[PDB]
Amino acid sequence: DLTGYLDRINYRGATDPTLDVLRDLVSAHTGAIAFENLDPLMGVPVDDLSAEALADKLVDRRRGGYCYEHNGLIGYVLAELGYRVRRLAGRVVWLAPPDAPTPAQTHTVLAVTFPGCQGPYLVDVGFGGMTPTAPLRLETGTVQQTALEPYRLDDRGDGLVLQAMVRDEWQALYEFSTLTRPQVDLRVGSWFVSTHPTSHFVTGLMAATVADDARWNLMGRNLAIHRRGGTEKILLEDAAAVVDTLGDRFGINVADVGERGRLEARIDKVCF
Repeated sequence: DLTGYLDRINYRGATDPTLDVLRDLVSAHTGAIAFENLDPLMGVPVDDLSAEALADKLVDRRRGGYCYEHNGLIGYVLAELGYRVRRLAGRVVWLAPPDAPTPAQTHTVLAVTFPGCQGPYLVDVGFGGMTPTAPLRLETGTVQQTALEPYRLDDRGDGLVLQAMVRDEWQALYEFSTLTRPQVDLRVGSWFVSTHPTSHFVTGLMAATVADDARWNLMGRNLAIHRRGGTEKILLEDAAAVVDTLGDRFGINVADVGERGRLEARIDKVCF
């Protein structure tokens, strides 16, 4: 399904398994396919992580997705290109203090290698609003400036913790083990996050995309545009404007979700 995907992320673009191509794929992907949880919000589970089902939705149907869908899809792409891809699981610690309760293992990221690589790279195009938009060296200590925030991995345990400087503060994003996880364990986690009544992807709306050189982040009716020298915040007026924004700014094929009236009613109930 490769050409369809390359067209959808508008990549144009050498295709060898190199570090340059990996950077360009990650920028293109993050620039093109939104993060969104319209499926779980509308009571539709994310239960099929195969290459076909994720391409059908994120490519053919011009929908976005969440972590399992994003890193699912890009993982299959990269493998097809001649990268070696290992799927990893993580726990989200965003904004949480050190004494927070242990979060579920609800995130998935990739450890990626390729011919002539200098060591493994972390690829994560699925952590919505703060997803790194470059592959990162899978090494600790190093401060890694991207097109947006700088990132840094730290040894914690047992595993690693990804941090970024968000506005003016170093923020831990998620902790993860470098142990490969079976596809079945990912499906268990995706089931949880897409169906559990306490899941943040069940109880509210979340969408995120990147431009030059801005993060566009949506939380319910709260739209934030995070640029280099400032953040613009917009309170969307009504469920109708939220859906327009999902289609227009986030590039999501909202018609796929069903009748516009039902999406709106759902967003109004949530959200509103």
